[PDB]
Amino acid sequence: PVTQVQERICQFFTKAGFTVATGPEVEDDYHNFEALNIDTFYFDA
Amino acid sequence: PVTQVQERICQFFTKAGFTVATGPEVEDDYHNFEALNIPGHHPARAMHDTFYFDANHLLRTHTSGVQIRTMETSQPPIRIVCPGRVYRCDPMFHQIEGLYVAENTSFAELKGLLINLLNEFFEKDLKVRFRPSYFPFTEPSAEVDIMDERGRWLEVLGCGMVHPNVLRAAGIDPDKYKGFAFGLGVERFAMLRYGINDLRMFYQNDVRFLRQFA
Amino acid sequence: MKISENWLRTWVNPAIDSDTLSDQLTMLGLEVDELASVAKPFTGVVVGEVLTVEQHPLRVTTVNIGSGEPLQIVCGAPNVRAGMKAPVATIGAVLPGDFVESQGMLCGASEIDLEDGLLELPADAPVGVNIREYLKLDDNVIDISITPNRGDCFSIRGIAREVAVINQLQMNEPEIKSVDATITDEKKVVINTDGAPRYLGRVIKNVNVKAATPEWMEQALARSGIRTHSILVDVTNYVLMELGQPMHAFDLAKIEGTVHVRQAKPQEKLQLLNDQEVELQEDVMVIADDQKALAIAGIMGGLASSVTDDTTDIFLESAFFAPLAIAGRARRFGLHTDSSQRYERGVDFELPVIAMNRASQLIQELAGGEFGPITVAEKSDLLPKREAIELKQAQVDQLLGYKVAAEFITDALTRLGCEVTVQANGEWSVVPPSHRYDMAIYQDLIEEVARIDGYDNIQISLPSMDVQLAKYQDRFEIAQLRQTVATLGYQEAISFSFADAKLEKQLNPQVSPLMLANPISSDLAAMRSTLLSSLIPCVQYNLNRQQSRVRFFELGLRFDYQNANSIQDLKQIPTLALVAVGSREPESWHAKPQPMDFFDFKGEVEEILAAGRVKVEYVRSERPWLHPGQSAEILVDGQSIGYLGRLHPSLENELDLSTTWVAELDQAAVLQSYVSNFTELSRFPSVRRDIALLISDNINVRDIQQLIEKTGGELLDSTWLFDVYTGQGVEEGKRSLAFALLWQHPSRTLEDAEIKSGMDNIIQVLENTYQATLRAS
Amino acid sequence: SLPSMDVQLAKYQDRFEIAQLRQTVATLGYQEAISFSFADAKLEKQLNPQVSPLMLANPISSDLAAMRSTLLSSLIPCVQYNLNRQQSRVRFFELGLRFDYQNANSIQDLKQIPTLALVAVGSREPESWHAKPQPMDFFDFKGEVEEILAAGRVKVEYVRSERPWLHPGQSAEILVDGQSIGYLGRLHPSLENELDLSTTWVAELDQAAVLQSYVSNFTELSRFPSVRRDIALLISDN
Ligand SMILES: C1=C(CCNCc2ccccc2)CCCC1
Ligand SMILES: [Mg+2]
Repeated sequence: PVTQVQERICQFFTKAGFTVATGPEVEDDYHNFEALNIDTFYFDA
Repeated sequence: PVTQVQERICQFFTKAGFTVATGPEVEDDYHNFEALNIPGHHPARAMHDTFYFDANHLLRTHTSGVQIRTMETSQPPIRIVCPGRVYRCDPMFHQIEGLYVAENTSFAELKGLLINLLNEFFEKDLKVRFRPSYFPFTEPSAEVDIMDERGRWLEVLGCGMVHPNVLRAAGIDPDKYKGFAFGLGVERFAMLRYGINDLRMFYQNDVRFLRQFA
Repeated sequence: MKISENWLRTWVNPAIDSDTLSDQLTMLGLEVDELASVAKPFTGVVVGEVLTVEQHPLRVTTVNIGSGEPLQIVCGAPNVRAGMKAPVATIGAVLPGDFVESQGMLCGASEIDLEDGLLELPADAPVGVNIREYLKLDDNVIDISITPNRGDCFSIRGIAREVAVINQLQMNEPEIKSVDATITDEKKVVINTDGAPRYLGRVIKNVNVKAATPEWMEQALARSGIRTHSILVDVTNYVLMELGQPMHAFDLAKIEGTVHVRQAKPQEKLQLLNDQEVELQEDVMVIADDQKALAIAGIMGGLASSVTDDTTDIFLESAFFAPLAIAGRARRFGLHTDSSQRYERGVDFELPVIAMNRASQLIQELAGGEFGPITVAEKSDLLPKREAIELKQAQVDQLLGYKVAAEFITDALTRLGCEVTVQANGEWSVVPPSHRYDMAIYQDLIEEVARIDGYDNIQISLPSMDVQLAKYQDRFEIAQLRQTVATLGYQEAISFSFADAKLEKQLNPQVSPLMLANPISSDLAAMRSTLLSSLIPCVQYNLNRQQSRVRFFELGLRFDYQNANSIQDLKQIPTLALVAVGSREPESWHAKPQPMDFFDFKGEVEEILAAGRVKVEYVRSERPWLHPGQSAEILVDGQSIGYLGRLHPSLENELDLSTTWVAELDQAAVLQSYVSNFTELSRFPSVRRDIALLISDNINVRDIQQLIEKTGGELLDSTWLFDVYTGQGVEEGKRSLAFALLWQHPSRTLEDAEIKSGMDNIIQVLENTYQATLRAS
Repeated sequence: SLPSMDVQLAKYQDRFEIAQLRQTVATLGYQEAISFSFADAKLEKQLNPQVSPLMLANPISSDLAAMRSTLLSSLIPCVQYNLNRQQSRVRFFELGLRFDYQNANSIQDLKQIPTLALVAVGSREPESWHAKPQPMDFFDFKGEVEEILAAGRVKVEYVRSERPWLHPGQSAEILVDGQSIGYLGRLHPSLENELDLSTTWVAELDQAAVLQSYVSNFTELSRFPSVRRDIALLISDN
């Protein structure tokens, strides 16, 4: 179900010039917090 | 392969604002001629190479009826591409005809959109040539070539800026709205893309030929 | 249109190569389809003068090529020799299909790519000069392709104006000298119609109709595709190709009374110059007198008024005919003449007087006669209006997307023959010339600017739009249907929308096929009432090429014309078809190849319907092209959306096919929109129960299932048949069915009292409804 | 108001789209599952006893503490969820990020590979009157994996896999140009009994290998009939 909802929300934008962008789910502190003017599953520091 | 090339050309416009439109293949005379700034007995008729049944009912020579009905019911902005099979006495082939009508467009925007359409379809850095030609529904009208084969110029699509009478006949003010259009034969693109030389194989449907595109 | 390049360069010589000259025309909207020399290249050969012959019937002769000793050539040419000036190959091998010791052959009229064998030259025999230079064989023939909007470019005068504008030259228009009137025996011309607002007629007496044909006029017409006939028709054909105004000469001794240009009488008879007799209508213009009719106005003359070898007096016509009064009339009688096509696209209406002077001066030079005054029948204010066209510099900027210099805009329009006056400041008033029939609105003028300035100078830009999320409802997409059917093992076919009427009647003998009025062949004449009429030939195509297994699917249109009283009652509905011949799976080591049964094919169609959330019910189909026992009609809400089943074995054998499986479905029902609603799931286990039936053979399993699910109640979750037995212990006419019954309660565990109460209720209903014996495992 | 932008046709090469992959796997009878990216470290050790999984620093529970090195460590609990609720036949597929962390000296050496998982227990097709329900064999499962690969124009050679959680005699390694892109085969029967799973069929495939681009090239077709010949070899089974 969330896949169908996901593909419905995205098709509104993909058909209108937007493009889908994916990436890794294990992130660093810069791309997830520091670059955004700033209970989280962490691994190291 | 014809449907694959058809989907490849449409997806460029589909995910860029255009909506795919379709319509009937057996048309009448107004939506196929009189609404395209053709007075009637004009030399742009050629009743020989157009399949017909009565005198006001014929097979499509181009997917113009869908673009006509879209302009008569809907109001600009209009951004559609019209694929589908058409017929002529030579006999069945597909061609995609786009239509764009907004508050303002120009010949400069038509040339750019067509150039990166040809560049991104064939996935090459093509040398394109714009020649002037005539179509009753466009002014200025053009025909685009690409340097295919060995330095040869091969026609791939015709285009032009929608004639004011075509917009005015459908209920669109030609002073408040501008528009362009184009039309490319799908079998032309499919042969240049896949290296096919006899388009009779497209409809003989030899399973060995179809399997080559799998 | 074909024109000799040398003839064109007498009007304007841009001092560039012949390749660039055609590329200029092609880039100006006049695409050159071919530029080749008049004759193919060969080695330097010279037309020689024969000196003597030596009899011996072949024939040995001596030819003088104007160099040294006369050569000895033996040939069997039966033409006039021994003193003739004929072509002859000195030595070599250069002919397109060819190559006193015999040294060469007296060259023939043919085999030179431009053509009695061994035609001698007329006179003026050159001594040693190459024949390609004497006959101008190295000239080029440019094959122009003119669109119907450039009616002026159908002549040398029209092409030369284009080459002169792109090269910024001025045309060398040959100064025409008028012929003064010596006699006064003119005719009367009356215009009864409005399609001829300018008619010019001149009478010329005592003309030599049987002798002239100069070499320069013969080649100029031949290289344009026009052969020679008489002399007056050659003169009128030359002035047609030179200036663009067609003309025709009549036999004055066969015109009785006043010359009338009128509309033809209803079914008025007339025999044309091609010996063809046509009955006209009140729609086609005609050139008539006070009794009969002489010629179809501007298309073709009549056989009566034609200038024959017994003609002495001649009446020359040079009129302008309106294009809207000629278009279509020529094709109506199966005619496509040089005069008809030029009149349809538009002839310069200021040319009759100019073309009259040209043909007259040409006639007086090549023939004799007393020229009378030119009778001018002109209805002004009916001529083509060339009103001024407003044109702003802001219009060309917005319509082209880039800015062209105002100097170029005024200059480009002026060279094309426009009277542009700079009104006020920055705005123009452009008056189109008399020969241009494609200038009316300001869009026509801006295209002229882009034509002359250059289509390669169109700057690149992109259109802008507002990104707005369009409406979209969840549905079975067409791209997702192709993927599902392809996973089931079917290849996409695209068959013609028209098929053979014989196969269309073989499938359904009570069909009312929509047939073409001009079919391309007998097998492509009727629009397909079913996709099978066009897919079966493709299936047979592969079978005739060693293909045991072929599985097709097509997403096209069928044309339902049954019970239709008119053509607008036609229903063009999009359908999905399936055709399968051979084994279900390709040949492998798992099983010997065997064709599908009804349940192999039903399992595939069920999944296609299941892929689109389509709930269906199956009933027996009545299609004539189907096996009556193994055919199914697919019903949604009681109405049929398609069918599936085996092809009729008699029809299956008439087409030389194996076990074929066909199916068709309406795309509107398969590619449907859907919405799913969440229902709660129970936390409590289910209870499985079995039911074994012994029921009559003619009771459908679905009817039993929906009766069990009905009398079962809310507690019954699902039912599904899991076994069918028809072997030992079953009386012939019955069968053993085994149903599985899944019981579920939403909020608690099911008690054994409820289930047995439900099972006893179900077995009691099935025992009384169908007279069946049951069990409860 | 509404934002404005230029109509620019973006670069696109013909490929096997993710949506067309779902439609194929769903046509083959698999339901899309979405399980947690972290699973139990003990089940991760049962599948591969030589695994070094990436462990969370503050997991909410012990069964959600190890980033899945394979999608089986999270799909198997979902299969056991249904099997324990009177479900004889459950078929799953997921897309599908696994976390390769073995032979890594630092967390920056972690590999996050989007994969396509397949888990099937029970009969191939649902219970009907055509035959008694029986679970699939290796070639039923390979016939489904071969079609998913063929749907992306992927040319593949098969070789025996040596993964610990697999039946060594009925498990393939899927190689393209010599390098592996995944596996297919049944679970090791010992693991089936430890997990109470009857007979399961598992497979994993890199999405980059399945959702690959392709290009078709036309070749001429002979116009004269072919010849069919048969050869019957008696060769050793090895
Ligand atoms: C255009 C059309 C005509 C249909 N054909 C498209 C085409 C356009 C230009 C050149 C070649 C082909 C429908 C109404 C609006 C303007
Ligand atoms: Mg024009």
